[PDB]
Amino acid sequence: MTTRIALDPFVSDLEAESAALRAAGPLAAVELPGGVPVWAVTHHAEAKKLLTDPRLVKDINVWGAWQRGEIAPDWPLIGLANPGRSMLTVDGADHRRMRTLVAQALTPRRVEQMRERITKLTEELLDRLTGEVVDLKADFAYPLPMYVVADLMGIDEARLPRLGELFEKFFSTQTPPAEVIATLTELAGIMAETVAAKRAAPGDDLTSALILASEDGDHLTDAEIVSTLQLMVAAGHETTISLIVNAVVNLSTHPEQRALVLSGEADWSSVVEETLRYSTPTSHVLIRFATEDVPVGDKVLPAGDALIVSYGALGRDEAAHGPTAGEFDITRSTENRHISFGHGPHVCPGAALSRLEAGVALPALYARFPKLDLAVPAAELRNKPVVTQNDLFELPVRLG
Ligand code: HEM
Ligand SMILES: C[C@]12CC[C@H]3[C@@H](CCC4=CC(=O)CC[C@@]43C)[C@@H]1CC[C@@H]2O
Repeated sequence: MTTRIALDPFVSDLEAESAALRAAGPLAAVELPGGVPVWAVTHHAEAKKLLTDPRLVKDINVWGAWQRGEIAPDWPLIGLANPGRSMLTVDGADHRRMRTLVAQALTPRRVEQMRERITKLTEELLDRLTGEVVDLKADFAYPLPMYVVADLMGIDEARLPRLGELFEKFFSTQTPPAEVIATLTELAGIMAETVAAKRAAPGDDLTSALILASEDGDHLTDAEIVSTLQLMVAAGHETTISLIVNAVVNLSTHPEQRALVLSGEADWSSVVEETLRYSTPTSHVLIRFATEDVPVGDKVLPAGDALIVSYGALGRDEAAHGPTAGEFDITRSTENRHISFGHGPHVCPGAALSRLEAGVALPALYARFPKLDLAVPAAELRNKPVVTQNDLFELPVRLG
């Protein structure tokens, strides 16, 4: 068998865990919180190969352990491992069917149309900051992407506080099993009430457009629209928030590079792209399954086994980025673009939106508060117990 790395449910030392995963790769055996063994791809080149390999599918019917009844229905990760049917959980024909309209709404041109609104919201959130020291996550980095995605999907703003409480339970490794299914049921309920509303009273949002497209069949069922809405709201906020948080942390801990960006010697896109490579919001993505045995390095991923993609660990792969891969350097040149938005047919359709949001938020923040810095030592920052995401509990900032 294998060396098997149990991922820390409390995310106490992500840097060490990522390094261990690289050391064990390209195909590392891991244990997910809750005791579930899977494989992880932890090197850049091998991940790109597996992300485009037709033997590595989203279809959970390929999962041996699932078919054998080994996966608890109240596993806290069950909402990531077995979400409702959407573009996320299919390949090929059905993937094109389920992705096309959403992806079309998020092209660079269509995102550029959102710039004014995103900019106005960014500036309003900066206007509302109160006190010398703020939790910049709760007061800025969290609300901007949640308001953007909620508006895109037709979600009533009045529901956002409750959605925030449900996502906290969805993501936490520490949510009691007895609360797991109820959280999933209530989240699905909010998305279903949103679909019902936009069917009755269609607007200019993407949910309204999905419904109006699927009227004369061949497009998405209501159940698929509900799952798609949950996928969009979750994917669109969780990650973008951590991108903005991690960019501020990285500039605060690398003040010589912050000085380059504030003086115009480096551009804000370089900060966003290096944050995505060095410190991706998404440490791991669940989940793919092998239809056949697949060689990965000197190991075999057996048919019916599962694969997570360890974007966090592979972002610092020295084979891809050279001997400085383990450092934050907005000036780097790499022969290999990061793959923190994925690769192959499932590559993130929201990448342009996330880049616009961070690309507006970060210069706006530092234009308002040029002297902003962490209000605590960087070593006091703490990851939330969210094994797939690189999310902090808070971002204490002295605004200046
Ligand atoms: C920094 C922010 C983001 C990061 C790091 C990120 C990362 C990713 C990654 C890595 C994938 C592919 C996972 C894989 O196949 O292994 C993905 C898929 C997805 N992302 Fe993003 N994402 C971000 C922002 C967004 C936003 C803003 C939206 C929506 C508005 C979004 C919507 C989605 C959807 C719908 C998928 C599924 C695509 C499919 O499976 O065909 N993401 N994202
Ligand atoms: C599963 C899910 C859709 C896919 C999301 C997931 C949150 C984590 C996540 C982060 C990524 O970078 C890719 C998309 C995913 C994997 C969402 C939580 C609820 C939603 O149904």
